[PDB]
Amino acid sequence: PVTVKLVDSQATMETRSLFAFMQEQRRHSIMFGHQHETTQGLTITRTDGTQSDTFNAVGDFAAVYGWDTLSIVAPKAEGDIVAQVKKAYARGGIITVSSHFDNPKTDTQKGVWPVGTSWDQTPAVVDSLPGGAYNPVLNGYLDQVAEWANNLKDEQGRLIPVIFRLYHENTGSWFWWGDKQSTPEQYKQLFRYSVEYLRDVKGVRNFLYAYSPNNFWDVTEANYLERYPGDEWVDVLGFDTYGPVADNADWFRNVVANAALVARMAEARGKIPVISEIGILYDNQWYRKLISGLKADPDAREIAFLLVWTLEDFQAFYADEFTAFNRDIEQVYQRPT
Ligand SMILES: [Zn+2]
Ligand SMILES: [Zn+2]
Ligand SMILES: [Zn+2]
Ligand SMILES: [Zn+2]
Repeated sequence: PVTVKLVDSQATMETRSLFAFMQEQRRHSIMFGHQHETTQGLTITRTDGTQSDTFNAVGDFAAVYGWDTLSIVAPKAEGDIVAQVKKAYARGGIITVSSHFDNPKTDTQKGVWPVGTSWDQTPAVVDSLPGGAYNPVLNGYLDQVAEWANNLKDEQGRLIPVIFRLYHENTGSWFWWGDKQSTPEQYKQLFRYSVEYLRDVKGVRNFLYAYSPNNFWDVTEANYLERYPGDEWVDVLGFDTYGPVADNADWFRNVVANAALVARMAEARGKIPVISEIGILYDNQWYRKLISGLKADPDAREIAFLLVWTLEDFQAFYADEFTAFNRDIEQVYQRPT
């Protein structure tokens, strides 16, 4: 038995166990995650959740399965993922979903990309908080996320835990919830309001909440804290980083530095540190550089997982003793808390 302190104090036993699992596991390995693991790939023949490019490359699925709200909120352009999530959970996999919400202020104007999508930079934070004219639009997205979460059940009728990552890459201005679109306080309010709405207004009990700004080039706790929603509102501390295919030594050092920072903060705050999104012509030493850099650092090695969004390189990463794929993780959801 271990005691866990989550954002949702009434979270299900399996959700609590998932958090406890990562707390233990994170100092013994780094789980491999992949966005659209069993629903998109260059080598798969079925998108039913039974195949993955990862499995075809190394003989096992990723341990962490990433999906986003383009599979949950209308119009669900990426299609539903309930069945694929259930298949992944049945294998003992871990599920994470990131919000990719349309712009609440302009979503009825869709036609010419990127109008009305996440990529429509029209500031929409101020007008979507309570009091704002587009608060009902944002609430409609959150209603759909909650209904989906509330009915996401396994074969015994129990809820499937999900690591829900809200308003990522918020320290850049390419999304409507970005740093040119809101003051730090307004962004914190958007995050907090959304968590509160899901947890308290809609009763979601199977979510862990993740925060994930971009990598910082000035790697300080003060910089990460500027738009941080707060320890009462975040369970998972991550970050997103995309680098160059060539001459990337500096970028890899920055990956390690940001992972070390969130790892140290996570230990101080009782959170789970992760690399929420990492990605990039080809670099056939990319994965070897990634795992070697991370595991050599005493803080960065403590991240629970890294999620990616050349075959020999990846096979070496899989063979590394510190990486963990789906069959390498056990007893994730029935740990006593
Ligand atoms: Zn241990
Ligand atoms: Zn997607
Ligand atoms: Zn992200
Ligand atoms: Zn900026």
